[PDB]
Amino acid sequence: RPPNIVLIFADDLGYGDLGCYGHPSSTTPNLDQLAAGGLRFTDFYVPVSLATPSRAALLTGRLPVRMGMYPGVLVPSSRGGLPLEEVTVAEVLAARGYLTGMAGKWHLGVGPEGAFLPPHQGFHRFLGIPYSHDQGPCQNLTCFPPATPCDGGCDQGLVPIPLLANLSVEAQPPWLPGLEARYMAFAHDLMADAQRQDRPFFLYYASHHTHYPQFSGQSFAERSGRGPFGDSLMELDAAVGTLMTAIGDLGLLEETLVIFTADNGPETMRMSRGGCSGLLRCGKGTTYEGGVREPALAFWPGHIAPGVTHELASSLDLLPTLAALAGAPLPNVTLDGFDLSPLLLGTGKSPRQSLFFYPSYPDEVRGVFAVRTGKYKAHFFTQGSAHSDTTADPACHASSSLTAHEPPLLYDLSKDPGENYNLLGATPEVLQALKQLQLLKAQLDAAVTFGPSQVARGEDPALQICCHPGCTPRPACCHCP
Amino acid sequence: RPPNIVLIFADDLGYGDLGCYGHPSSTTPNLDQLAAGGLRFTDFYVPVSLATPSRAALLTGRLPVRMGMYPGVLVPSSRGGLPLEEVTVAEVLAARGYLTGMAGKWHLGVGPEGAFLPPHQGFHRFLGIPYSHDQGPCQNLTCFPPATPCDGGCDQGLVPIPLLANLSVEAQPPWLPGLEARYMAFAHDLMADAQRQDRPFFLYYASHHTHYPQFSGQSFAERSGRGPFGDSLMELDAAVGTLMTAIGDLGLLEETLVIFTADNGPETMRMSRGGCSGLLRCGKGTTYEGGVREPALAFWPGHIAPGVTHELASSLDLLPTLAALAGAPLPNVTLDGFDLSPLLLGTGKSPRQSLFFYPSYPDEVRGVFAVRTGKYKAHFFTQGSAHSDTTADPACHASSSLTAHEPPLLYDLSKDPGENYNLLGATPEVLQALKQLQLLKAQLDAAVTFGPSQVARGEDPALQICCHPGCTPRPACCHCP
Ligand SMILES: *[C@H]1O[C@H](CO)[C@@H](O[C@H]2O[C@H](CO)[C@@H](O)[C@H](O)[C@H]2NC(C)=O)[C@H](O)[C@H]1NC(C)=O
Ligand SMILES: *[C@H]1O[C@H](CO)[C@@H](O[C@H]2O[C@H](CO)[C@@H](O)[C@H](O)[C@H]2NC(C)=O)[C@H](O)[C@H]1NC(C)=O
Ligand SMILES: O=[N+]([O-])c1ccc(O)c(OS(=O)(=O)O)c1
Ligand SMILES: O=[N+]([O-])c1ccc(O)c(OS(=O)(=O)O)c1
Ligand SMILES: [Mg+2]
Ligand SMILES: [Mg+2]
Repeated sequence: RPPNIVLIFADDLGYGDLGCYGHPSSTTPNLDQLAAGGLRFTDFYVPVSLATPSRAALLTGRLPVRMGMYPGVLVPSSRGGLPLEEVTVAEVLAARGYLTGMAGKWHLGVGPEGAFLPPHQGFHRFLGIPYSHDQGPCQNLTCFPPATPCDGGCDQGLVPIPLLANLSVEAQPPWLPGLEARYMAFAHDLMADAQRQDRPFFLYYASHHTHYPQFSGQSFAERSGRGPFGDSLMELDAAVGTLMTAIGDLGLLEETLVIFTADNGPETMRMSRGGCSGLLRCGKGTTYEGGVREPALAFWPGHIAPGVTHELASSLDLLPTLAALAGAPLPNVTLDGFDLSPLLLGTGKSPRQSLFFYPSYPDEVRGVFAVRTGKYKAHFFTQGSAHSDTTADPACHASSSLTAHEPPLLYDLSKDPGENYNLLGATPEVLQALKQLQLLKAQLDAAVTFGPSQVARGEDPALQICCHPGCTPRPACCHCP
Repeated sequence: RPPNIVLIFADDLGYGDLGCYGHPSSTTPNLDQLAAGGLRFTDFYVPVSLATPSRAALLTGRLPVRMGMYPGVLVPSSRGGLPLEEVTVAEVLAARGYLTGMAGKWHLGVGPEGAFLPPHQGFHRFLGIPYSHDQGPCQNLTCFPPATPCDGGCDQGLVPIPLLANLSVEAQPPWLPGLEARYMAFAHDLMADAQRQDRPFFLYYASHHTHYPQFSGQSFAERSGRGPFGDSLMELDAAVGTLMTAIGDLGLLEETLVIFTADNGPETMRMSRGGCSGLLRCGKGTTYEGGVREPALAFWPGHIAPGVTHELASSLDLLPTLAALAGAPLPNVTLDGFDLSPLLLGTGKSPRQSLFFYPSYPDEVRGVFAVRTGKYKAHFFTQGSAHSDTTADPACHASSSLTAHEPPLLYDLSKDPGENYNLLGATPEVLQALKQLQLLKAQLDAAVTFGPSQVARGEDPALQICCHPGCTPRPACCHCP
């Protein structure tokens, strides 16, 4: 009975990048087709605009400060990881009998002997890279075949990026023009195996598109008419078209819920090789709408009727909604999301009225940076980020430093989604929205205690995955293409 | 045989305002439905981002400097107007037997005894206001029923806005909450009368939405969830839904070509009561993409198949395309547009490769400000405008004065439609695009001679339309509600 679930999570992709979200040149026909027969959200959100914290929140339904996933993101030498006691969505569904799989980016920790890798967090199967694909040297990697090298080099002084099958290194580094196809093959097998055993499957496809450095297989190199960023988005979109074909071919259309979102807004510091937040302001690394408001699509023919909703939804609501849909029980922990099955099924409204946004570097003295309630969003603190530099808006740059606002900056996102016109720069609707927003911020700051930072437990170069264990010299001996 | 034609032209509406162009809160379901069964253009343009010059170019297929429609816009006391010797599209179709009508904004001149009004330029029927609805006092007008007054007062010291039936004043001023409906009634009658006489009709519906001051009838007041700007856009959209119903009811679906565009980009100086250029830069009054790149839809079931094109098209191409479609002959004048029927019918590509943009205040020493060819756009001069003030981009403000660029600022609009990354800030594709762009600018500047300015022929307060001719005191005695 429980539907099969496929969760596609893109990387560094903005609200204005899909064709269906208005981009003038992107090529995304499969995603456009899913929107046209599915529910397109205009107001869906992640609570923190960086990969690690966002990935933690999506898999646990909890604000990332609760389990220490701050500040910044994890790196290959990190000792820390998402604690093994947090219950992931994967555990929740596995315990109700789903065959569960993950392909692609994890970024939730590696640890001493791979203790934090996915196999330990509820996934039966895993094929991917344990952190972003740019966290290792890439000046010699090919990003576009036959031999266009990746641009800029990526991180130096580290082992090459490992492609892992469960806990074993399959390739180091992998060939980027074919990674995707490896991931579609793995998915195809997970589906079939599950059909075979009469069991519901759960696929978590964390794609590398459209994170720097851009890359694609040869059918897309130079065919999107938006350069490398388009080519990489176009391959992502073709991958979605492949999952939907596989779902067709096994007669699983009406029994599969397919969700598409992305972890955080665009990295505009990659300029024309990064994504686009459309009308929204700034991008990745900030708490402006461009960093935390993502594209989101839900498709389940015969269950979700085609349309557009404006209701509030978050990545935080994913665990509890999917649990409900699977008749799986909720962990016995404080959860920060809700079940949105009534909104999906068209029988109710979203129960979500408020959203809370933390910065990349949060702290317990300042607490939440911004809050949305209804149509009103207040910013109590503002800051730009080097991930959102290079555009003409000075508030997005790294040089717009941390600034306190009291009274907060207050926007009406139904008329001013661009966040340009501070409404306190008076009215009774406004004044009542102000008092609610301040009381929600002070209630959340007083009730959440920050879990001890995983990121500050430090780095140890010995934790890098090495294809040729014990080899020498480290790290360049670690490699098995 | 010739199809019936309905040209809907909106006012001050941006590229990111329709739901189908990505806006998160606008409500435009009829327009979204026309896009879903029609051709949606991602790269359609007007050559000048102000009402008068844009309206002239659309009706004549000629760059507005050729017939003197600069600088700025005409005002109620203007002696000048679009010369009576220019051939409009309306003349062209009337001569092939179309019954032709216009409802709404004209802004192409009034003149001594209404010499420039529409009845003299090929329209058989006319119901509307001869210039924008804000060109007269509005501190006492109702914008939203039952008694919400228009905001800010509009222009002072002038006669109230006249609603005209051909050359006679029907109301002065008209009641804004019902103007629209008057215009749908007139349209409905034009259609029916033409069906009756077995003749093809041509309707030019120049709506007042979404120009300041915003207004709507009671079914839309406060129902769009985007405030007054949404309410006004929502009424516009409901009007489109009414024309399409009338077309249904007379069995004229497959025989009517329906086109939707807008004259110029958004007036962001009205802030949350003005429109949104989406990812594009700046708006009304500039030569950035946000001022000149508009939404555009073409719908003709059984002739135009549903889709999205990225080909180049301009408002300038409208006369010659519609002539071709009607088997009407072209005037014997130099035209600056082309026939895009092959692109509409799906048998050819657009023949347009280049676009030329003039500023609101052009001059023969500086010539064209920007040129697009292929995917490359060069700006030879840049300037902000008080119509595009109040956003965070400093290049859009009135204080960014006229600046020459040599080498020009050069953008790749397929990867950088936001116009952020100057490519000369080297490569052979770039260098060849540069040499083409400079040669196109110098060829057009050398070949176009500016027609003598109509706007500088001056003003005469005696040219104001007065409901009670000879009354006194002028202008406040002029009024007949
Ligand atoms: C590593 O781990 C999983 C689980 O052990 C491997 O398991 C699957 O492999 C085969 C099917 O592909 C079968 O031998 C097993 O039944 C199957 N196990 C389960 C629980 O499904 C898997 O191949 C490896 N991970 C992947 C796909 O890389
Ligand atoms: C004013 O001018 C036109 C043309 O004279 C008027 O003409 C139309 O009015 C009636 C139908 O609505 C008929 O009496 C005429 O046949 C018809 N003329 C043509 C050529 O169609 C019209 O009513 C006035 N304009 C409008 C609609 O306001
Ligand atoms: O924030 N960072 O320091 C950072 C570093 C490397 C990434 O590759 C990255 O992108 S992220 O992993 O998607 O957040 C972010
Ligand atoms: O540019 N102007 O000076 C101007 C004046 C009044 C308008 O109402 C206006 O808007 S316009 O008529 O759409 O261009 C523009
Ligand atoms: Mg990311
Ligand atoms: Mg206008």
